[PDB]
Amino acid sequence: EYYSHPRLFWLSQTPFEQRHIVDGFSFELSKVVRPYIRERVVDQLAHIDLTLAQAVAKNLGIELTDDQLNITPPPDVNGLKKDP
Amino acid sequence: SLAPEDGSHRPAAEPTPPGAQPTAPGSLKAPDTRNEKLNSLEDVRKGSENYALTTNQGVRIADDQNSLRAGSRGPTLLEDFILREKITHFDHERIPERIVHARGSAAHGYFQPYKSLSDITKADFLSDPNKITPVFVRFSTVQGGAGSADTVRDIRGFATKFYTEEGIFDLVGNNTPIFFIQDAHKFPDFVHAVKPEPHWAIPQGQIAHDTFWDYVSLQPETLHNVMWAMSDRGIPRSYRTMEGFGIHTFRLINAEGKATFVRFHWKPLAGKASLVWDEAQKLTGRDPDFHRRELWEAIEAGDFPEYE
Amino acid sequence: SLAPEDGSHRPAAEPTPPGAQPTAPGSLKAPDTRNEKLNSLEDVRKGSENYALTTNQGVRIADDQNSLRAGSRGPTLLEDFILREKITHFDHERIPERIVHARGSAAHGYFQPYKSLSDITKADFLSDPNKITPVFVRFSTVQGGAGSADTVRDIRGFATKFYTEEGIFDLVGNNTPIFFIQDAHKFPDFVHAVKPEPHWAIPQGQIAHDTFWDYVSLQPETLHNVMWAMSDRGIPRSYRTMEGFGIHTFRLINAEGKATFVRFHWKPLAGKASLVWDEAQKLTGRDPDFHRRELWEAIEAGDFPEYELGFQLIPEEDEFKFDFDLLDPTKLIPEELVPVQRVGKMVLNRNPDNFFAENEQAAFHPGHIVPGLDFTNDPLLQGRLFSYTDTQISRLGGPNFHEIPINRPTCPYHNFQRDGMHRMGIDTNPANYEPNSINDNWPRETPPGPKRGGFESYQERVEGNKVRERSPSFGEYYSHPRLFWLSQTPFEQRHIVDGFSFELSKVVRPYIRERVVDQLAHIDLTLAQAVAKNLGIELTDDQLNITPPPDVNGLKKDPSLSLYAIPDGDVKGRVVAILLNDEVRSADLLAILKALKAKGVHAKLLYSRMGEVTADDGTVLPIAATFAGAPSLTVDAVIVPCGNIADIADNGDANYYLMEAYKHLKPIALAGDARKFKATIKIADQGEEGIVEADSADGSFMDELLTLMAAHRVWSRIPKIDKIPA
Amino acid sequence: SLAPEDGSHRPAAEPTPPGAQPTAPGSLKAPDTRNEKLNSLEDVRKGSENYALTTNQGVRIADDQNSLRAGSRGPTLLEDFILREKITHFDHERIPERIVHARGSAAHGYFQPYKSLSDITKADFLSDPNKITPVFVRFSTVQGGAGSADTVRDIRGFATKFYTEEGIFDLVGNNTPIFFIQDAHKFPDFVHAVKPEPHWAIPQGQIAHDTFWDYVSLQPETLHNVMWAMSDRGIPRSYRTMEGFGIHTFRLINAEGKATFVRFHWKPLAGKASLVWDEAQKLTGRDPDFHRRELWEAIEAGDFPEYELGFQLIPEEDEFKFDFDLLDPTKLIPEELVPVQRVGKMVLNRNPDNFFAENEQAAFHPGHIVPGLDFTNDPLLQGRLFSYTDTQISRLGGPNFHEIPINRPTCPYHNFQRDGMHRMGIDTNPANYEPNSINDNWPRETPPGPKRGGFESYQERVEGNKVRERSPSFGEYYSHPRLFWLSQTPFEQRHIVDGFSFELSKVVRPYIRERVVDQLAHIDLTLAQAVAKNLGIELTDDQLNITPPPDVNGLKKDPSLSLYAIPDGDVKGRVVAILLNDEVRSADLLAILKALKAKGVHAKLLYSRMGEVTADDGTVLPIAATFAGAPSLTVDAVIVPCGNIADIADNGDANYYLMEAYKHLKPIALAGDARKFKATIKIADQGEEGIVEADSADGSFMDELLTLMAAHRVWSRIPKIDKIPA
Amino acid sequence: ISRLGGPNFHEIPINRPTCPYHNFQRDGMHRMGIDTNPANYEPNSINDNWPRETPPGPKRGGFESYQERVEGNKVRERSPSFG
Ligand code: HDD
Ligand code: HDD
Repeated sequence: EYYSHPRLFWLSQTPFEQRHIVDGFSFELSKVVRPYIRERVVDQLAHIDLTLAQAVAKNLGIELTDDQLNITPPPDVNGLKKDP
Repeated sequence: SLAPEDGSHRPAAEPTPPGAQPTAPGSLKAPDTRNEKLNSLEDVRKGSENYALTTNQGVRIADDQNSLRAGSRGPTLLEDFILREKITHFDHERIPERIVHARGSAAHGYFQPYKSLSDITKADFLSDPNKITPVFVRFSTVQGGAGSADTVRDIRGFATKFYTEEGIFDLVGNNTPIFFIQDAHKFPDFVHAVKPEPHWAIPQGQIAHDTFWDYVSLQPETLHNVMWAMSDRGIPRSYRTMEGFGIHTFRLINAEGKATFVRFHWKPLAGKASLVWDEAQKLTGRDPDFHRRELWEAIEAGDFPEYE
Repeated sequence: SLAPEDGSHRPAAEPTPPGAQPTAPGSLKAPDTRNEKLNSLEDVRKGSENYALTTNQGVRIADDQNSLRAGSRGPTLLEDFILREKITHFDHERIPERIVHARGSAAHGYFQPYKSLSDITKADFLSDPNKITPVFVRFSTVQGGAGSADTVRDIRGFATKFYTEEGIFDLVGNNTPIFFIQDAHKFPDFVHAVKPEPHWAIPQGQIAHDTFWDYVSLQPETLHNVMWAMSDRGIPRSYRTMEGFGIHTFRLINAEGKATFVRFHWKPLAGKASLVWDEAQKLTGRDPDFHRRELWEAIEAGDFPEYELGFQLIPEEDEFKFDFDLLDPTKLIPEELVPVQRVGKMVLNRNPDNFFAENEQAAFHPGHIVPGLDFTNDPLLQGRLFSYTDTQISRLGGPNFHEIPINRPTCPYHNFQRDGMHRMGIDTNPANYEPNSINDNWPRETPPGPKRGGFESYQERVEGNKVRERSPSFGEYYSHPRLFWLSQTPFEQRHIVDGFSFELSKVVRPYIRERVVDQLAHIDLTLAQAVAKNLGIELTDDQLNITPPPDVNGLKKDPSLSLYAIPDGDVKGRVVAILLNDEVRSADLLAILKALKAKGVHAKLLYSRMGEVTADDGTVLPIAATFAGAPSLTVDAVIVPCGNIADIADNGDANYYLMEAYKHLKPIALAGDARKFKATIKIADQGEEGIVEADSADGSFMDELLTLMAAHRVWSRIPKIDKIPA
Repeated sequence: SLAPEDGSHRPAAEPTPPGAQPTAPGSLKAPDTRNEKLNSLEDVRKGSENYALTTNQGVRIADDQNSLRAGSRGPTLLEDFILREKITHFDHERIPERIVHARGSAAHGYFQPYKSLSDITKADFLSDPNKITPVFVRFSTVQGGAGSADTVRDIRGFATKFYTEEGIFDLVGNNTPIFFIQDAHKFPDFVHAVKPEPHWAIPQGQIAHDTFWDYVSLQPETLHNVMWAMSDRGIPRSYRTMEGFGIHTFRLINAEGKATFVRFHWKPLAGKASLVWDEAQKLTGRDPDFHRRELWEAIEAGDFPEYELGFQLIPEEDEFKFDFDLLDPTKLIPEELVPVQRVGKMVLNRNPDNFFAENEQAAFHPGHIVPGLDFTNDPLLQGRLFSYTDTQISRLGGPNFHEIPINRPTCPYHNFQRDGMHRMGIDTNPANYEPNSINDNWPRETPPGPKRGGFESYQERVEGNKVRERSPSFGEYYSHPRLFWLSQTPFEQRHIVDGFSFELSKVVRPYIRERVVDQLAHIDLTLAQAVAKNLGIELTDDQLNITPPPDVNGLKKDPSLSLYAIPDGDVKGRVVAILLNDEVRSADLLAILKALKAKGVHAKLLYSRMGEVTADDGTVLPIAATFAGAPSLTVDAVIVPCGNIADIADNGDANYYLMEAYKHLKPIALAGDARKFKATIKIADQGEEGIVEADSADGSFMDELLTLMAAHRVWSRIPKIDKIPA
Repeated sequence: ISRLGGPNFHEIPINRPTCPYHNFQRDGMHRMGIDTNPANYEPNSINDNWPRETPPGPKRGGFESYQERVEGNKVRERSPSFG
């Protein structure tokens, strides 16, 4: 199981810490020369959190599919939806 | 005599703020800072003042400015053993750097418990709050070589050697609470993916390249630590202002033989703090030794790194 | 299958401009490029497509995702040999880096002489203009580790391995014509002084620290190379745009036995070009791999690094004809006194396949000479000859380092030497000694002769006592630093002042700064006061009155010492940033690129995000990088076409892009409404030299921009840069 | 300084008997003997004839007799790079020797199975009777260094590297079917006890010392292999005339996934034969290289060493059916309980070219298995799997030891491992990790299956707690030593008694000797008494009442444990001394040599000086060695033809030659007047079994001698040798 | 350098001098001595140039080679006097 901890981490960050995460992914993936790799990473982010995946995608000039827009979020961690 | 008359070549042996004095070897800066491990190193410390310059065999050198030659414009002679020993030693100075965490900065210190933990572990170093355990701690990045920059976006290592009365315990942690991968058999694959790519050995100290993201995209188990590295966690302000973690579940074992599962943490008493990306990247150019410098200088100033 | 269906994971096996494809191992990028050395490496090259994954023993691996454990949540078992072999190899990947020049970037190529040099040397590789000699070349910095940054202020190394028919010749040089010290015995002292200081191992890739300047202040022989290092020579734009020198006087030996003194040169056919300090320092942060990248990408693009080998030749009878000693490696031979004679051309046209195996493991050593060359008594060269064989015993694991594929001669090699760690060759000779009868004394000694002869040293007369003494002829320290200084343009002089000033500010112990200022007062008073002033130091009356050193054999200057005095610019292979907006005027872009293409200048199309933008006429424009992602530091010029300028006009990054580029003296070109960006760099309404501007990008907008690029940087802009917060 | 005009410096490239020609590198001696591994080494074999002597960089050397000096009586100059390369290489020739089995002798050869074993194993190398697998085999002692003697009392190693189509398999065995200890954790304790003692590094090549016997007395698990070591198995006649054993139980895995337990055996087709102790000990002085020499010469002669591979196979369901644990390496599986099934033949038919390159640098490791084989939990094997990969990192200088030519697979190998010291392979794969998309994931994992599949471990059930505990089933130490004892012939028993008595007499601390005799009293009271008597020890009543251990699964003996109880004589490749006189009766020599040649038995012609003697008919006889120069220790039998016996009759060395041969139980044949020598060895006129005599050396005379040689030694003479002063 | 694993073989106990030894040499495999000198080069001012060179003299002086006269050409040649 690969997405619920990334998600718990994401949701525990402040809104500026989330912006910096989006920025880090966007900058990083801009430096990836093979565009399919950037897309496959965006696919992964859509399994973690749609808002994150969309904000990174916008910066890369990628458009989420319907499918990607419909991936169910992973479950909470033992009933936690954040830990400060 | 080459030193300045006024003695301004020598830093004072008292705590001083960053930039107030030239930095110095620790036993010269802080000679009365002691612990059992620093004292035990006294057998191998070598001084220099007032001693004659010698070969490694103890022979006093008269002229350390010239090779032996036939005529003062002549060829160098094979019998110049002084030159060949000095150049042999130089020629062999380097040893292989660490495979990972080759870039790192280290200091001596001590650990003391807040109370006896004997109800949950028989580890002698945790048995009594009056038990003082010398430590040596090395903080590090992961990917770059030993000559790489400090303020990269990367995971940091946080390794502590506890010189206990019942053996060395090394607690070899990082600054995030998980790792990228599940099973050791994949570590050379992950590490090769993050390291400089094999055709042209670029990039140094950077995860921003195709092979890293190729591996991530194919191995979703990475995504959790990749989140941490993409956050400002990946660019600490200082080794003094980041957390540490053992990452693995280990066991404590008490005198009864009862096992408790444990995960280890270090909590920075200076608080948590990170750079922003533009500042960190630019800082690898303006001062690639920023973290190493600031650790050394905090200690010199008496801003001792403290962790719980 | 993990590769995408459209094959976009695989770079095109053909010349492509930087950024156009991912980079690749050289035998995959350019399979059709060949030479004798590359062909002889074929027996060790290993592929991968269509092969099973195995152990190193050749056993196929079924599951390379997991360790062997007792239960799927159980302990790992010691019998897991596949895990332990893979982790063992990983655990022992590293070898010691080079003691000095640990940071370097290398390519394959070839060399050819323009004509036979048999009247002056019997060296076979110089005997026939049709004889092509493969080479392997490694360029390097000196101080930093293998993982240090490229665009530091430092000396550069320029080392060439010539795989000749009569042996390996290694020409192991630097990019300045002298070195810092006179006698090898002082190398560990000098190198420890420049290296990170021993208590805390700071600073990396930097000469701006106390112990370096302490050494220099106490050892004035150093000042000549220090002048070079403080000039913009210390910060080359590219390995392709710097000079190379052997530094030492060597000898050529012809078939008659006549010795001619020689110093070796490489002339960059792409010309001489350096960064400016702020640019270079910031670039170590934005792309610490910039030179390695630039070299690899030029080769992938077909912008092959080219250099002309040249010789300064002095007859034996002229040994004493100069004001300096020819054996003193802190002295240069001015080209005005002994011209460089052109010898041949070297072209670097293939990257390695594996950086570790070919680059990291290459071993160059100036004692690797061939019949037709010989040494002199230069006492720095003399000690080098010991070091380079010695250091290889630990760095490369033992005495068989010449069996590592990259180091192997392509010519025959046979002898009575045996064993040693990781011995490859399996000798069948019944004998391992000579003289022997049991193999009829083979392999046999070979007398010297005009071609294909044994090596014999030139029988130079030696006379004197066994002494540790410096020649008194070497004890002059200031006249060559003076000639260098006076040979520099006023802007190059300003950059020298600024180099010493910035470096000495980083020296914590003020007396060291004062002592270096006093040394500078012995070289040139103007230089010395301008540095003093920047340091808040006032020269004494005594310092004010030091007589300057004498000129060198009547020379008041030599313009061959300047990077820029005599223009020799070449735009081929340089790169332009093109700042896009959301509706670019397509006729601007078409004209820009057509003109860039005709001169072999590259482009990168930058915007505020990745993806694409669409032009006024509907053309889709692919974006290479963001403004922040590919900074102006990495390009030679910036061009901004018209269109929807309002899109980017209050973009902080796009504005800062033009400011950084302006500060660093780069040509900037602005078309139509992009002219609005004049306000950000404070250009007057009527403009200024070095900013190209027009209603559109013609004919003649691009000729003016390309003319600025041929001149590299806009030196006349310098007094204007202090105004701008960038 | 050259070869004799006659060509007599060069061995004929034809099979020749020992001594007929100087020995030579295998590729020169037998150039038409080939196999896939020998051929694959051609990229690294280096010739010599007609080539110029060079530096390692390929520069021709003119004068290899002198250093470069300032005047011909002057100091050596540092610029002499030829001297320093040659001396640097020499200075770094040595590598660390193997921790154990440092002394060893190796050859190339081939293996093939008699029939497909696909019903019991999917290992490719056992799948087809006409698919030949190259091998390299190294035989060795255990304790002594690489320059110790061959014919010591010790265990021998028998390691075979099989270069299969599906990977290297190394069967790393010894010449006895058990080892001294149970768990790998004790290997350093045991090895340190057997090796030279740490204060003074004595004794070399010998277990006859206090620390060894201290360990043995305190660890009765050792007694079994100690019994084999004290028997004449400890002193083989040749590596050709000993058994090999893998020792551990391993697994065979077939295509259906069925596991059969298996113990590996090698059967010597030349038969089992050992020295006697006095002979073995004196031979370590007379020729410390006797086994290395005899192997090399047998291969040069065409007497190729042949061994039959055999398996003991035990179904999984029968794991617990014996009275010993199958996973206990101190226990053997008697052949009376589990027969050896014949599997295939290995022939060694070519010597190496260079001992260091091919023998010293070979790396064998029992974890190098292939699909169709697997491990068991034998706790000695389990720790071996860690040790052999680990030790090679220092011994061979790093993790690229499989690229050293002798160690290379001849099948494909490809993976993502990179770098390491002296890396030869240049990988072109864009990817150095998997999973990867950039190279479409090549090289790829391969599912397990019937042939050509990936390796998957047999899914053995593991159930237990993490413990450092010896299995209680391993805690029995006497019953196998006893089975071994009772299975020896009376003379083999005497020689065991003599081996213990001699050994313990060298233990300085008498209590250790006492404690060892107490152990023996738990094995067999007759053994213990016979050893005690030689030590002047008297067994207590309690010792006299120790109950003998149980029979092994009802066995009171197993004759397959004795070297000699069942005749398996083979005289081909054995060697006879022929003692010449100055007027040999040529008719005798003719008949001797004809009959020896018919059975492939070699001869050495011996005299009181070197050169030639001339026989009665004019035949010029060249002399191979003097009586003293090639002692009776080095031959299997002695023949003295008639002639001028007066010439040698009172020669001390000729007489002593027969005394030493007689003492060591070798057959002796005396023709004509040679019968006068019967007096030196006290033989009655009626003659004695073991002494062949007649008026001339005819058909019948040689048949009798040949029959005696087929029985190896004359055991019946033992009572008669205590008399003679030799 | 290979036999004993690097340039610090003088630090293996049996090989150690019993008199003082100080210099500017540093690092190498298996390095035992922990130098506290601020300087690892000479000439230095930062440690007042210690440890210092020592002129030759009658006792406790620096090593200086005897100034033998050398005269000849650079040759790889055996002296006829050895023949
Ligand atoms: C006595 C010691 C010594 C001295 C006086 C010098 N060097 Fe050096 N240099 C070395 C000892 C050394 C070395 C230790 O042997 C290196 C490091 C590792 C190696 O293989 O060679 C080396 C590396 C090295 C390299 C990198 C070779 C490569 O790419 O692997 C270059 C270009 C030079 N040197 C050039 C010079 C020049 C042009 C000098 C002065 C004219 C000079 N060095 C003085
Ligand atoms: C864990 C320690 C350990 C243990 C318990 C053993 N060995 Fe071993 N053996 C080694 C550790 C080792 C080694 C240290 O790894 C050697 C020496 C250098 C090398 O390459 O391997 C070695 C060498 C070695 C050689 C020489 C191969 C050659 O010629 O290079 C043979 C034949 C054996 N062993 C056989 C055995 C047998 C039949 C054992 C038990 C039944 C055994 N060893 C137990």
